[PDB]
Amino acid sequence: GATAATFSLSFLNSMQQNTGANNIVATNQNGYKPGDLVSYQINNDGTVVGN
Amino acid sequence: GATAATFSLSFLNSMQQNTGANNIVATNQNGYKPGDLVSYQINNDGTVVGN
Amino acid sequence: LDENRNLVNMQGMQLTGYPATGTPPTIQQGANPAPITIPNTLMAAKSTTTA
Repeated sequence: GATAATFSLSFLNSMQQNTGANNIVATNQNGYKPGDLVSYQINNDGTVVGN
Repeated sequence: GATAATFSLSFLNSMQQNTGANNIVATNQNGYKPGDLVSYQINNDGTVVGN
Repeated sequence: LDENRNLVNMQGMQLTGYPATGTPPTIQQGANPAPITIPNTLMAAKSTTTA
């Protein structure tokens, strides 16, 4: 009974050059699930990131 | 439904001196189906070459 | 090779070299040095012209 989910898929920059068989070479989504604060680190750039 | 290939065939270095029987010894072309990445290496000349 | 797929040492320095440009790809010695990267993309199919 959760709320309806909608998303727009982009298939741009896809080539069909007959490279043998069919296989997915790229997959990504921006809809991250909720997460818990694991830890944080400091990189040389001076920023702070919580993972 | 693809464009036809406009290529030129040259029978360079052809000699007729009764060489045994009729046969071929060389074949050169610049046609190849695309492939996937397998390995990478660097030669002693510094040029990076992938296979 | 890092996640950005660049020739990097253990500290974070980007190796530089002459970029390979042209069709077919070749290394020109008169170009400005550029970082050397190994893309995951496959090369496009080639139309036969010389045999």
